[PDB]
Amino acid sequence: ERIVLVDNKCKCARITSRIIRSSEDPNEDIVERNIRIIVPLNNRENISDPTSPLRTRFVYHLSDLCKKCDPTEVELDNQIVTATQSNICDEATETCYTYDRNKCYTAVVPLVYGGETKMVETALTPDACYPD
Amino acid sequence: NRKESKSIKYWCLWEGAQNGRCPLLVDSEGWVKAQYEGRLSLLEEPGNGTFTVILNQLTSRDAGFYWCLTNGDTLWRTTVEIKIIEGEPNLKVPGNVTAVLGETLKVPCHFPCKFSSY
Amino acid sequence: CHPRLSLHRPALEDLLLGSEANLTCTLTGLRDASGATFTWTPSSGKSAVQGPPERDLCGCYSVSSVLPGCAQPWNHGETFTCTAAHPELKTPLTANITKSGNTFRPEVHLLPPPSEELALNELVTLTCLARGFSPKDVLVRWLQGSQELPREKYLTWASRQEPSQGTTTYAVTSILRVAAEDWKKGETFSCMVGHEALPLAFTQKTIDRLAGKPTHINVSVVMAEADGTCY
Amino acid sequence: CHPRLSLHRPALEDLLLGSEANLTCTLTGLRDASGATFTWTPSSGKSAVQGPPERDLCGCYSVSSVLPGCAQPWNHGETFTCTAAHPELKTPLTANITKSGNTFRPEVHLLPPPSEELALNELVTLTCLARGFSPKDVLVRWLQGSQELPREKYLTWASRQEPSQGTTTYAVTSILRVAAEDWKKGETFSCMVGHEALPLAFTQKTIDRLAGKPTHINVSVVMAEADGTCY
Ligand SMILES: *[C@@H]1O[C@H](CO)[C@@H](O[C@@H]2O[C@H](CO)[C@@H](O[C@@H]3O[C@H](CO)[C@@H](O)[C@H](O)[C@@H]3O)[C@H](O)[C@H]2NC(C)=O)[C@H](O)[C@H]1NC(C)=O
Ligand SMILES: *[C@@H]1O[C@H](CO)[C@@H](O[C@@H]2O[C@H](CO)[C@@H](O[C@@H]3O[C@H](CO)[C@@H](O)[C@H](O)[C@@H]3O)[C@H](O)[C@H]2NC(C)=O)[C@H](O)[C@H]1NC(C)=O
Ligand SMILES: *[C@@H]1O[C@H](CO)[C@@H](O[C@@H]2O[C@H](CO)[C@@H](O)[C@H](O)[C@H]2NC(C)=O)[C@H](O)[C@H]1NC(C)=O
Ligand SMILES: *[C@@H]1O[C@H](CO)[C@@H](O[C@@H]2O[C@H](CO)[C@@H](O)[C@H](O)[C@H]2NC(C)=O)[C@H](O)[C@H]1NC(C)=O
Ligand SMILES: *[C@@H]1O[C@H](CO)[C@@H](O)[C@H](O)[C@H]1NC(C)=O
Repeated sequence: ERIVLVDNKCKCARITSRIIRSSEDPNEDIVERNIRIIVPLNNRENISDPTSPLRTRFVYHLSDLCKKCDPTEVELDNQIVTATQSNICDEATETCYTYDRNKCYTAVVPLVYGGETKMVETALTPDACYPD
Repeated sequence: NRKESKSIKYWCLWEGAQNGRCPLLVDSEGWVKAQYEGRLSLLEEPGNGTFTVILNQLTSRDAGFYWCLTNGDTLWRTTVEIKIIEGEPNLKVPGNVTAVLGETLKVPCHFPCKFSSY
Repeated sequence: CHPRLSLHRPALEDLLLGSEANLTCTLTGLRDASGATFTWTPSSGKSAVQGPPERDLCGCYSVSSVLPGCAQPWNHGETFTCTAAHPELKTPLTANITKSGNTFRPEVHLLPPPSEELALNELVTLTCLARGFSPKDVLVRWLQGSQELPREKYLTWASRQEPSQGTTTYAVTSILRVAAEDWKKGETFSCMVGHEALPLAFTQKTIDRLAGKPTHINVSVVMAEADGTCY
Repeated sequence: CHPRLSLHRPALEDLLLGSEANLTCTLTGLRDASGATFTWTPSSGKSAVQGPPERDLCGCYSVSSVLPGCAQPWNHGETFTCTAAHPELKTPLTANITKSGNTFRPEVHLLPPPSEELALNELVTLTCLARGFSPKDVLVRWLQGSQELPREKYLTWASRQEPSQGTTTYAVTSILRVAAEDWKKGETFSCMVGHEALPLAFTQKTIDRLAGKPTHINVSVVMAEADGTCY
């Protein structure tokens, strides 16, 4: 409960870890791992409204949450080299289950104003879409 | 901060003897601390979130903590530590050359094959 | 008692971390290696400096000459075709070199310490394993935190070809022995493997005690009818 | 070329599995061809057999002297001095040997596969490791269930020495890739190491699935009318 491994917001999963070092048997101790999942009961399968029924199957692959797909910097001798960090980082494409408080989500709807139709744009999460 | 890009920039060195003090080494309005004549320059590239300052001709005296100031409304002060390690410079020029009174000049400057793309 | 001429590639250490890809053209088995000349098919920094005739098996002469140049054209795919103008024969022999093709890229894994070493409480072993790569050259280093460990603290084996599931691929291994106190305290260790088929020429894996196989697992599933936002 | 006489020690691969440990005192470097024959110091019940010669650089000679008398007096503690004599400089050369002491035992570890390989439904890889033994002679086999696998389905490296303080010790690895259907069935696999200092000459180690499976699993389902999460 003390060190955070992943906090992923496209699927709303969080994984922490801790060593519970006790006193009796002072040679063995345990390693605990906590996983928290929040399940949205009223979202759609694609995040655009009219598409599909509400999602009923949620699938978490812990080898995909845990991965790191970005370069990093290492100093080997007297140098700065750029390295990768994983064996599986080829192609976003991952389907998102929840929203994310810091991102707009907009849609497009046609309506009528006497003559022509229009291309009205519509906010799906109204707190995040003010133009500022 | 990007919303105060029309400011003045400073570069001070931590003295740290009595209580702590920043003597100003260089500024944006064109004033150099006279002991640093020839080996200090503050530049404005890349702009838009950052700026650079270049300190060369290093001796082992320059190992210290350095601070950066601006006259903006909000004051981020960031600390950089310069260490000194063993090695030799990648570029190569001779010792400080002379010239004749009234005749041509040429000065080389090597660079290794890591700096061929640049 | 017999001439035979070969061409050796550049190394991996000086061409990945640096770029100074010197070449070397040298045969051994001559008769009268005192005055001789060498050919290289392009030349820019033409000071291909000579050297001393280091003897070899059963004491015959050996030439010595280095060709400079760095790692932009060898990366672009050029060719070099050194051959000899010997003082000992009448019609020369040809050899050339190019960048290698049909390359696979490796797979890196780090393996945690075994269980029975953690009870004895003296020193533990890490094992770095790199697999499936077609050219036979590789680099393996080690890091503690962000500090490179010096080379005398770890043992690394050679590169050998694995059993053939169709095409010829290779393997390598390495180990490092550290203290059980600072593995239990929480220091982190890395094994960095560099091979030329990889896109950024390097790849890294990091391992510590907290990010490993657990003994306890707690799972919480919270059903949220309120909103679908994930704060 | 240059003359030299050396000798060998009997191989471990049939000293622990048979009793045909042929010694060898072979000399190399002879102006003429074979005209030499030998004499051994003990009276072990047979005399040596000599073979037909072989070729070397520019015309150098070499024959062999095999002493087949191995009813195991070697680990009993004998010394086995060799003596050759050739039409060359009239000094009949000498050679020693001893089966040494100062031994140590190896410690054998068999490692489980990494997680990325398990989640991909292909070949999974296993790792054997032995370290800490005093003479650099060892054997490594493999087993699936009880049948010994043939020696051309696994790769094993050489035996090199590891950096430490004073007391010289050595190490050796080996790998073996099996199919993920074989792993997830529940079949076991074993590494097996032969060494001279072992009391019963061998050691096994066995791995399968269920190795580091966790002991505790908690599952709590928090239904709505109760949600209270924190940032
Ligand atoms: C989930 O639903 C959304 C909403 O339809 C899908 O996104 C959009 O799908 C349309 C399909 O007609 C794509 O059409 C494009 O519209 C743009 C207008 O900006 C136009 O320039 C293009 O030429 C084309 O007509 C559009 O690419 C696509 N993406 C957007 C608007 O960003 C989405 O594909 C659905 N997801 C899944 C997994 O089905
Ligand atoms: C294995 O072979 C080596 C040589 O190949 C033998 O070691 C050598 O043994 C001789 C005599 O045992 C040593 O000679 C000594 O010379 C000194 C003079 O300083 C003299 O005072 C001694 O009494 C002795 O004669 C020699 O030092 C030694 N080491 C070498 C040559 O490096 C060894 O005996 C052989 N093993 C067995 C079991 O015989
Ligand atoms: C480089 O060499 C020159 C040569 O002297 C130094 O530049 C100035 O030289 C004049 C005449 O010799 C002196 O009066 C000045 O005092 C020198 N300048 C300074 C700052 O001392 C110069 O010092 C040398 N460069 C370095 C880094 O010492
Ligand atoms: C390099 O030298 C070799 C000599 O061994 C030349 O041999 C030819 O190599 C090509 C491959 O590029 C083959 O297709 C030919 O069949 C080889 N010839 C023979 C007779 O085996 C080769 O010509 C030289 N390289 C170049 C680029 O000319
Ligand atoms: C400055 O950086 C921001 C960051 O995205 C960018 O939006 C902006 O266009 C940049 N300004 C200039 C002048 O390049």
